[PDB]
Amino acid sequence: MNIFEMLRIDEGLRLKIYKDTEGYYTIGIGHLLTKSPSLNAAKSELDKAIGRNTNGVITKDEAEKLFNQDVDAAVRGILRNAKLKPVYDSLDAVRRAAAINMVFQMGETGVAGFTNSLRMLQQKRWDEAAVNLAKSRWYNQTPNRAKRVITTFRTGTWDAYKNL
Ligand SMILES: Fc1cc(F)c(F)c(F)c1F
Ligand SMILES: [Cl-]
Repeated sequence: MNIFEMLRIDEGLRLKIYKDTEGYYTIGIGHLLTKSPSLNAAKSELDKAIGRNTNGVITKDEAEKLFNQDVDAAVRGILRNAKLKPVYDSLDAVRRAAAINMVFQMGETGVAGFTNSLRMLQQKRWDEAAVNLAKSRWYNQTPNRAKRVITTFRTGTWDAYKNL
């Protein structure tokens, strides 16, 4: 298991434009295209992302290309953020994956309200951190995925992704 396999489980793979859990146009392995309700706006973003006139469908290779870029972008986002970097630096590699997972799903602005969770994670108060993380819109809207991510933070193991 690793961040790539982990996110592949959580996001799936779809080669045609679809709507994510929030109703937003998305493609590939959870690549958000736009928050606009316009499908044309979404296709435009797709073309711009891929570098060709696609009209809504990409190849697996193209999906994986965007996926690698997105994982990269999440890591870079964490490292450039003064609040996130120290917590991330403090974690072992498994829990780092859990962190990247969160940022991939909700962005830096989504993780902004997680100050107290972040403090607990840096203190390595795993059970307390896990409880705090579940007290969120994130957990309530996507409980099964949040549960997996939280278990990863709680245990520092890949147990929640085994048999998946
Ligand atoms: F973005 C992040 C989200 C988390 F839940 C973290 F623990 C973290 F270190 C981090 F950088
Ligand atoms: Cl389409």
